[PDB]
Amino acid sequence: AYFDYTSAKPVDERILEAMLPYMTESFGNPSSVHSYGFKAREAVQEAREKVAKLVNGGGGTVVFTSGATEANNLAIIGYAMRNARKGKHILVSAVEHMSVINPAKFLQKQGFEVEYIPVGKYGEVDVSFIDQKLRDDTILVSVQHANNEIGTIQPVEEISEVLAGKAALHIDATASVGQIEVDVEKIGADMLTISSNDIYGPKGVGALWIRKEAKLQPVILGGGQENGLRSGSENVPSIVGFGKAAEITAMEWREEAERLRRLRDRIIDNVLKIEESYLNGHPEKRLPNNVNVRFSYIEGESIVLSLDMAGIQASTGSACSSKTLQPSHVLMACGLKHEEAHGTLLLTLGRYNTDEDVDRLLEVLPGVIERLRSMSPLY
Amino acid sequence: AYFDYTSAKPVDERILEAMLPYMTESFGNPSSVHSYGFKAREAVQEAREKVAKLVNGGGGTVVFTSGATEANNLAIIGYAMRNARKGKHILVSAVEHMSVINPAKFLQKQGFEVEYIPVGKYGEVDVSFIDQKLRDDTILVSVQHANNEIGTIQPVEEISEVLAGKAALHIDATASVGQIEVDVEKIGADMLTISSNDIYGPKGVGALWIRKEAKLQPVILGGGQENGLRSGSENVPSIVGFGKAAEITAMEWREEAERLRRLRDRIIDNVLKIEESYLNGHPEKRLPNNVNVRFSYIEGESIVLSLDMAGIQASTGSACSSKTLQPSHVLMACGLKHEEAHGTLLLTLGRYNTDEDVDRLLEVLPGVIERLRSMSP
Amino acid sequence: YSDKVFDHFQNPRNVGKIEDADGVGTVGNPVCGDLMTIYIKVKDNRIEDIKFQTFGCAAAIATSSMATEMAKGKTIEEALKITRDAVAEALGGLPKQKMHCSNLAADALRRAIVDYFRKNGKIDKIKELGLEKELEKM
Amino acid sequence: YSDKVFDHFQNPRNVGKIEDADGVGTVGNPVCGDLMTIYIKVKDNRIEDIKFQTFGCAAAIATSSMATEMAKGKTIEEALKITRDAVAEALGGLPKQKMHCSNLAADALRRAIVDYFRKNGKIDKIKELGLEKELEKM
Ligand SMILES: Cc1ncc(COP(=O)(O)O)c(C=O)c1O
Ligand SMILES: Cc1ncc(COP(=O)(O)O)c(C=O)c1O
Ligand code: FES
Ligand code: FES
Repeated sequence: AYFDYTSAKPVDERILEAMLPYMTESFGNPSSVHSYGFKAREAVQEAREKVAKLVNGGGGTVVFTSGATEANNLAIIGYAMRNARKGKHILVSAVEHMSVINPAKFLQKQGFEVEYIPVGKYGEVDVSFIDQKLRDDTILVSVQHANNEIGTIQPVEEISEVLAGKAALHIDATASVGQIEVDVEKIGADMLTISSNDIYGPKGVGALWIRKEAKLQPVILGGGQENGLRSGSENVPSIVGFGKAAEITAMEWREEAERLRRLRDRIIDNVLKIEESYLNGHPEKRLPNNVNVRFSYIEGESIVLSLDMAGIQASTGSACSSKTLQPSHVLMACGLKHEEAHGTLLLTLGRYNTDEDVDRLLEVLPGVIERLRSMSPLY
Repeated sequence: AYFDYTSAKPVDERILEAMLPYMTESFGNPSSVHSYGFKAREAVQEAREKVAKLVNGGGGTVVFTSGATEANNLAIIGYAMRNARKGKHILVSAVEHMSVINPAKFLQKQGFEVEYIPVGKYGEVDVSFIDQKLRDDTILVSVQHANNEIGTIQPVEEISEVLAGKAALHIDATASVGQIEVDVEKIGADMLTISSNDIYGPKGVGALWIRKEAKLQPVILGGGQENGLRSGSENVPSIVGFGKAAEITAMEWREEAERLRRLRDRIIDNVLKIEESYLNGHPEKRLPNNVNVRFSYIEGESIVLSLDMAGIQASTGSACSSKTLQPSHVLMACGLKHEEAHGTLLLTLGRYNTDEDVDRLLEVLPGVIERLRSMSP
Repeated sequence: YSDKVFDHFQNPRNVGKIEDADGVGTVGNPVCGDLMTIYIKVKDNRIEDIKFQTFGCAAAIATSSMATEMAKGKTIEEALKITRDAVAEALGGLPKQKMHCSNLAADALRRAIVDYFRKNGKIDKIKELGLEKELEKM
Repeated sequence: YSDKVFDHFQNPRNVGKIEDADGVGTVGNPVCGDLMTIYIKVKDNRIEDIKFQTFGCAAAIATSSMATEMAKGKTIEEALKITRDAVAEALGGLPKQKMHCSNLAADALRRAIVDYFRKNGKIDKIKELGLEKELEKM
């Protein structure tokens, strides 16, 4: 019972079958002017079109990166420095991934004014804030499609309406792609972050999608690959695998998602039968793969490791789990107190979960809670 | 007859066998507090001790990156930006890869003073120049260990001595590892770039080695992996691949370097039996796998394409082969005329090269020179 | 973590309350917000019985379990020698950063002892063994 | 490069020269150093003999091969209509950046028409064929 798909996924065998030839047989460099180079370019471009098509991205360009982290870095830093002349004011949602927040914080030292958009109790972004805080010098708004931590889906279309072409809209879609419909036209994205391993592709590759006419400066500098926006000999095999995964996701996703939504619901309706359990994130506007709960009187790392002795992988937002000893900023943003983020348990579902896994989670969990509770001074 | 190893290399079958279980069975995230994370953790540190060992780096730390490009970007900018209070002056070699030069240029825009270190005819850096124009506000020197374009090995162990620790020494060793000895102790590296594909590891991953108690600021910001220096979930399969490759390079490099030089010379002493052929780069103090020759009256891309048609894959510094239509800067620094740079041919030998390949190379090339010359004014 | 940490956390020793408690020690970690209390019954200057109740991670449970296991049936003199580093060693070490969780258990055990002394007028003994500082801290 | 560019690269049509003869145009490119020479002969105004000598990239060799073989059997009027874009479309397109390689095969066919004119004394045809710029260049 692996219930930790937010942090890492397996590569689909189909993706692995398309990758392998590029690793040993057709290993050429896309910039080489010979056959091996020409096969290399053609596969890279094929992939580029498959990632565009997944998101309906023909109105702009695909830039490959080492993952969602770098693409987020490039979209925030790269867009801001390049369009600084039209203003230095930025809005960034309070629940964004740290790969958007930290680039944001770097620009605050470089003379940009950043305001962080609060969320309500369900982790949903406050749209009236954006509307009021918007100025002649706002050049960029970054707001995720959905939260990987609490599963909340954000109001991007509205936001897009509000911004109504006064400022660039950057959308981190690492969480949403393959879960719910991701269409850059419908949602009015100017820049969109995509992640390969979130759609069962290989780790170590990603994409930023950039609408035509958006200009950026590059963050990784060298030989001018990706038209200058991202230097470095191309990781042809990962790109091809990214491409196979995109193809698979486009054809399979709606079925995959209805199956995860049912498993999720089945988990929620039974997990909330434990005394003192609460759901975090929105109950309805919620990714098909996301269950995030808390249990009073006990600590998160201890729930997660009890499950792991039974054979069940999960995740927590507890300060005790961090290493800097700080709870989740997503959880604090929603107005949870430090006390209550302690007992959080995050199950994220994915492609290889069975009804057997849920059975297992449902038979092991109540006893874990009861065991830990019997040892808690708090209970 | 693939003679383009510096552009790309296959992954060794044995590296591949070691990566797969991490792609499909042990696919966890090292940050996770469970068995899948725990397994990913051991896999990553083994890999890390292994890359470290490979360059004698016990006296430092390995920081995993997405490739040699990114690693070079982190040593020039990460170091310059963190250590600015000490001075704003940097020397850079003029034959450095563009993943050093371009971050150096960026620094200039931000008000650092960068001077570029001239080389001589065969592309050897001018050491006296370093010595003279070394100031007291100098914080950083970047000099490659060897040059992928012309093979020339640089005098780093001496360069180290002329600095005596009045500046940090960055060395790009993309060309060098697996080819010639790379001990960071012998060369006095303070930072060393390493590339996984250049030693038949997978593409997509690379490393910076950093001497203990030199200090860098991160370029990729986020969730705080590699102790703050490089954020992003770790690409465990490719890291475990880089691990094996390092392991195999350490066992076999000396043997195969030998086979490679034997092949290089044979190509050299034959190819120059062609009317009007000049060797580029240093003839003796040279990388084992490297041949760079120019041909008068004809042009580079033309030569490479005629070879590819015979089933031979090679390279060129010709302006016509470039997307910016710029000739190789390495070759302009050497002082080659623009017209001279046209007819360069680059053969990069590697692990899968064999006698019959060379036989075939020597039997198809002469026809290409003569035939292309039949057309040229 | 380590093989003993895992065994203790999974099969923790001396879990519970004690109505009777000749001494009670409770501590909270300011940083992560862990809480712990140790119950002792003292008969002949010895911990006849001991229980703990802890709110915390896997380390805090393992440390609580070890500490109480190391204390059971010992004289008070002996039990006071159970520092954080003796709990950490007896478990096989802890990640630096989990180190405060052994602290938590060490303290809670020291406090239950000072508590036994303070409830029974043996206040000279608080002086004698130096724990004036720990006693002042309540 | 298209399959047509390749065909004309491996098997270039009309490589060579015709000695001390009618039209011969030499042009080089300021940007990438390439050099080309075109050789022609005529009926009264209808090309019956043509060959080329070129120095440059695969694209460049392919433009002259296609430019020359496009101008075989055609009148002076017809092969003035062989432009940069015409050679390019015949070769089934080229990458931006290879386009100047067509200009070179166009202007070397331009200049060897500006020879069968400058060498035959016809200055009215040059100022009347809008081709005034090239006689005022060679
Ligand atoms: C929404 C979101 N954005 C970005 C990232 C960073 O992705 P990676 O660590 O693969 O670079 C994550 C992590 O999973 C994420 O959940
Ligand atoms: C000497 C040297 N350093 C660094 C690089 C950059 O390598 P990559 O393109 O794999 O980032 C190269 C080119 O491959 C190189 O030749
Ligand atoms: S109890 Fe908070 S870190 Fe161990
Ligand atoms: S001739 Fe130099 S680019 Fe075609």
